[PDB]
Amino acid sequence: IHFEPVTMEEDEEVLYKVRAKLFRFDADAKEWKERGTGDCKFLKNKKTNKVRILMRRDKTLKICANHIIAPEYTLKPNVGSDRSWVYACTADIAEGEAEAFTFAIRFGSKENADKFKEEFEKAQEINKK
Amino acid sequence: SMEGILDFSNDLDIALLDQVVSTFYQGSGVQQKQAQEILTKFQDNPDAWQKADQILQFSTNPQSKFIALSILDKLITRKWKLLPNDHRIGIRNFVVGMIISMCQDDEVFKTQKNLINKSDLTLVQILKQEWPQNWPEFIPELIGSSSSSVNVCENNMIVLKLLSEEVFDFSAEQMTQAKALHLKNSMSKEFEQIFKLCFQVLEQGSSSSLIVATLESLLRYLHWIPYRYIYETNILELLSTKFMTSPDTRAITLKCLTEVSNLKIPQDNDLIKRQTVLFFQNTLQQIATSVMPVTADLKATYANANGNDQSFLQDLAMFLTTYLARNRALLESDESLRELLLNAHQYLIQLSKIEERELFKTTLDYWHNLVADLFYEPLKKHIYEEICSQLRLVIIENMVRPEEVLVVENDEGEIVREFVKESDTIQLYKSEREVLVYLTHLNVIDTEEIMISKLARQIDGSEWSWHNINTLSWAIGSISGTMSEDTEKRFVETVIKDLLDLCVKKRGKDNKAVVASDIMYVVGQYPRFLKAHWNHLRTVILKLFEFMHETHEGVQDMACDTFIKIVQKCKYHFVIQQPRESEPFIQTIIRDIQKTTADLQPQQVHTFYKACGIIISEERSVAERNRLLSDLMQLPNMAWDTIVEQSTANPTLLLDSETVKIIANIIKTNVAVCTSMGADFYPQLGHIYYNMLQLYRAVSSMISAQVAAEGLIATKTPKVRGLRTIKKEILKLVETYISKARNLDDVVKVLVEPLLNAVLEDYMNNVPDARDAEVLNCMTTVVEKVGHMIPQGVILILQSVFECTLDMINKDFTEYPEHRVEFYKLLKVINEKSFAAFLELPPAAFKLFVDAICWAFKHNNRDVEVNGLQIALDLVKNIERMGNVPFANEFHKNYFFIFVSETFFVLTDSDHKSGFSKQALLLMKLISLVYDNSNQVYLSQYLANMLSNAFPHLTSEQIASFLSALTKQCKDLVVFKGTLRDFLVQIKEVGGDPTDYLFAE
Amino acid sequence: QVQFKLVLVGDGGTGKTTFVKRHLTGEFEKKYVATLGVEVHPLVFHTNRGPIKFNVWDTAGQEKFGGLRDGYYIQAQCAIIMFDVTSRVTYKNVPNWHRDLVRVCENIPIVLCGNKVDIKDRKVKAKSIVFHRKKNLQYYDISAKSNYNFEKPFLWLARKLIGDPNLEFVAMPALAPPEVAAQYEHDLEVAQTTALPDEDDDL
Ligand SMILES: Nc1nc2c(ncn2[C@@H]2O[C@H](COP(=O)(O)OP(=O)(O)NP(=O)(O)O)[C@@H](O)[C@H]2O)c(=O)[nH]1
Ligand SMILES: *[C@H](CC(=O)OC(C)C)n1cnc(-c2cc(OC)cc(C(F)(F)F)c2)n1
Ligand SMILES: [Cl-]
Ligand SMILES: [Mg+2]
Repeated sequence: IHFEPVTMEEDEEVLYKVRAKLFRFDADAKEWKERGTGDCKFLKNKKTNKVRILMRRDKTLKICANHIIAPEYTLKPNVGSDRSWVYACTADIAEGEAEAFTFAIRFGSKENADKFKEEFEKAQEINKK
Repeated sequence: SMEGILDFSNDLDIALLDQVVSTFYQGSGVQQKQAQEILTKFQDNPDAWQKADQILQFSTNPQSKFIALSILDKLITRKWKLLPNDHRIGIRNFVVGMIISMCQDDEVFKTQKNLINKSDLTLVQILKQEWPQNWPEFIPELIGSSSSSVNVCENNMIVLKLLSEEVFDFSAEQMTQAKALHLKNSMSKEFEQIFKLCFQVLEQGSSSSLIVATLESLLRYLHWIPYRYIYETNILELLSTKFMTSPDTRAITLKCLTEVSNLKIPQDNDLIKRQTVLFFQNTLQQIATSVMPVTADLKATYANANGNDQSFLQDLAMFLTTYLARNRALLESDESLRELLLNAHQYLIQLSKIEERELFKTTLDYWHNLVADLFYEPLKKHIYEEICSQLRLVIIENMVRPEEVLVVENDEGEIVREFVKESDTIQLYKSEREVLVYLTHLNVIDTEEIMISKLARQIDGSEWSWHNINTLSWAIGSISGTMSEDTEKRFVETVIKDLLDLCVKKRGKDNKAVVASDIMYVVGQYPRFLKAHWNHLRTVILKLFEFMHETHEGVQDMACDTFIKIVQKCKYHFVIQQPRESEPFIQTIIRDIQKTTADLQPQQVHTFYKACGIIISEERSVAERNRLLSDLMQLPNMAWDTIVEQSTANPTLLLDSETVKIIANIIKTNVAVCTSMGADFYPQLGHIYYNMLQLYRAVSSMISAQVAAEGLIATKTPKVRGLRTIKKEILKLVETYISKARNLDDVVKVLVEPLLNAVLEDYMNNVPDARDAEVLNCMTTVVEKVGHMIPQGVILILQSVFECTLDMINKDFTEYPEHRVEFYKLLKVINEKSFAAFLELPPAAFKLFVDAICWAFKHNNRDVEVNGLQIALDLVKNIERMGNVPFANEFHKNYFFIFVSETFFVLTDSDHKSGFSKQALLLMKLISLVYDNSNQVYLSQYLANMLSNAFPHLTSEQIASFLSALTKQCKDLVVFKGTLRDFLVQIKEVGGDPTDYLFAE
Repeated sequence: QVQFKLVLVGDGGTGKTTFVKRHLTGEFEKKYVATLGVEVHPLVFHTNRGPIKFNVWDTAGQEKFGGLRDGYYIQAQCAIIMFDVTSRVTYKNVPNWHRDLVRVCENIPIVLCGNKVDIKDRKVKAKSIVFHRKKNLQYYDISAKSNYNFEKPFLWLARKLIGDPNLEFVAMPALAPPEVAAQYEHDLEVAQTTALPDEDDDL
């Protein structure tokens, strides 16, 4: 007899993942301030094919970066590091309102930094099309 | 708007105050913030206390009345003495009336417990000032009013609770010794009446709220009251039966019995013994019948976290462990108590299964207390054999990850290398190992049976899992040393065979990494086994070498740590020639070193070389050891010889990022080998020393040049950071060898002279941001080891580093934290080992030395503050040694009274309390110098005048009495410190009793 | 959205403000600016039971900046007591802060935190930290600088306040970012020539 028994990321592909620490430059105070440490992901939207950066903090999983990898963004080195990149971002919605930031992102090694730069530019060509 | 409250010229608008308070608490944003700064200033007004009376009877906001009582609290604490008796009697009257008022309004008494507790506390502040000298009837009146109202009775229990705390629990560093003893003697004199009241409501009280408050005050009394009030009355029967049945009284009742349970009982009294057994027998009974039986699953109850179950289980664990650690012997001899003894321990077994780190630590501490006693105490372990057998299961199943195990599972279910070091579980693992080692010694057969059986259910798969195989492997490794060599042999053999079978059966790099880490840890823990079977040792090492090529960085890193871990214990088996071998194994290792370490990271390569050094140092034939050392260093020496040809050719190559990195790793390799070889490293050091110091100079030029051409930011660039790394590794290498050198003659005759010429001037002539604090750390080690042999060398060190480093750190307590710390470590050792160097300083520089010692006094940083006070103490000793000579006389004329005043400043400024003990020691030393040679009259004159201007609110008599007591006690440090703490208490208030300084008289 | 008042007390210099800021912005403030009276900061976490909001009352630990002192504890629904494992005196004062706290808040969940476990030379040994046992406080070794266990205090408080021991932190939803030149090239140049801090860290 029949006995009866008792994140908004699902539509995106992960193009690239890497551990990193994200900084944002405070112009007034004139210094870098950490914003989060965790996995930095490149997410391509399957509907629009637009690629973005999404980075969450370890443990709390709060978003510390969420913005399109604009084709006009440019990665520059920081004077005191060979495993970091700095660039300006005009619309990041990690904390809500689309603010503008000068970001810096540092990685475990120069290799991971250079690879990040390669994937960052690949994503910029995708967003171009 | 909200500031009209601050203007005291006009009257206070209580309706406005009530709204400012409401905005601060119930508000938000700037409105809340502004109301905060306003309420703070209103409270800080020296006259705000005058508005307390009206607020307490015309306010509707309980918070306003709370802040009012806080304002009165400040006054009662600091200025009650200067208060005319007009206000003192009045403030008492409306605080008392306010209390009576609230106890009559059943609504207020119920809803505003915060304001009643605060009021009660403010009353206790008055009692500290006026009772019993100016209020001898407070207690008999409090007891009389108890019968008038149940609310009055309950609240009086709160007052007496806060009173007992302020007098016995928190009086040490808040009153003078005299006042504390006065209040303790007062309560002790009238406690008989307090207890009779407390006991009467406990026997005839139905109001739970009253019963609880009475039990709350009882908990405080148990901290100090005579034992007779505990055992000669019926109260233990009440606590252990009546009050354990009602949940609202169970928590506080259990805490009360915990206090009782910790008391040391006069072992000669049989009535207390029988009474100590009784309240424990009753308590366990009430728990088994009213809360849960001994078979209950406390693990599940705690996880569900219903009501106060978590807090109750914590209190039960505290009660059982406290009582049993003290009185379990009372239960071990009598057969009628055996079931009670084991039932209590069974509850602890169930408590030990709870998933709660801190609670487990609490039970684990008790288990340690027990198994250690069963290890040494005759005829006891057979009693607990069933308890211990269960406990072996508990510990084995809850083994935490030891530090050697470097793999962990993440949120994706993948085995990765650990990001951080779990520092807060290292101690837990060592506690678990200690207990499990004892348990294994108490029955080695039972422990092998459990572990082998668990290992079987891992093979067949019925219980396979990463967590289950980990805890088992960790437990197996942890009990190393408890079995006989023959038992261990077959036990380890069986463990390896089964862990290897798992490595085969389990596929996928995740499963492979788990087992790899488990076998490496087990093997590293049983060196005695590896020693006894060369075939086994050799196979392990060669498999570790294989793992050094594994792509999983976790396996790779642990293989190197395990290698060196095994070498530290089996080093001897690597230098001898084993049968069936052509050469010592160290020969084979060195030979293939390039292949073996090809895939390793520099840090890991250096660990490998360090392990090799450990082995080489076992060869006590100088010729063979030096030959092995030369073979080991072949690769770094070839790269070193090549690079010195190029650094000589064109120093432009050092701009090459890769050349810099190669140099640093060569030196890091020499550092690693020197760390493990010590004095035996001297040959390899002589091979590179002179050229290494030349490289140090050339690197210094590039750093200086880069800064001038690019600015101070150059110090942050990778290029300069890499060049500075070279310099720091060279100093580290020289510092490592000197600290371990046996032949101090060659150090002085060969190394010191070139070293100082290479590092001192460079340090002195660099800009601050380019000076390496490692120079100071290195010079400290030089002076520590050969300082007594180079008087002119110590002097040269001072001239180069003293003044230029002091100017870096004497502008605040922040910048250059490393130089700050190393600077005073260097002065510390110089003052001890070569104080003569300070006598050569011109009077101006010696004045900077004194200014620098006192500068360290004022640091909050303990690394600096401690060394500053020690230098002062040792500098005084050094002067006293000199006897009565001009320098000593001049020192006392110029600097004695500086140290006195500077020491007194940090003692009394309330911002350097961490160094109180050493401050007092130094002050006692300074004073005692004068009372041995008048010179004593002037010292009192100076001190009296100093304290008068520094603490103008003290009377002349207070200062006079304090100095009279302080100068008599400059040979009794315990009493000397008690007098200072009395002084620190009196400077926080007005009108302190000067007779308090006769306490020790 | 639920709200809870959290008071944060402890000796001066133990890292309370640094700990709060880390959770607020992710930064690590290296400088010591003594807090004055108290600073209230709203702090939200996302859990499988919905978002939870803490109103963090970051009080001053130094005596001369106490402000209202125990007046800040009124109506607090939970608390954190902070000390510094490199400063024995800060652990010696834990009983004093607890005393003043429970005199106002008789029954609230409290976490005891030993901060700065990242520093090598630790002075308050793990075996010595036992005050939380008789007082039913939860204890955690933490490090605001290394983030060691930095989320545990709020996770435990959230579980006690909501009454769900299985409550977990969950990833907040990530909305789609939007698509889109004078004083930027100027701001970029400054940020390029300002070195990043802690270049020796593993990240
Ligand atoms: N190494 C290390 N330093 C820390 C850590 N947490 C805080 N600090 C440092 O401790 C110092 C004091 O920080 P702070 O938050 O202001 O302490 P506070 O408790 O708020 N002081 P106050 O009570 O007076 O406001 C800061 O310099 C900070 O960098 C830590 O986890 N590790
Ligand atoms: C299982 C672990 C493993 O191979 O994982 C890697 C990463 C693929 N496994 C198989 N064999 C061993 C083993 C064998 C030894 O011979 C005596 C010695 C060890 C050692 F690690 F203890 F040295 C390991 N492990
Ligand atoms: Cl010699
Ligand atoms: Mg602060």
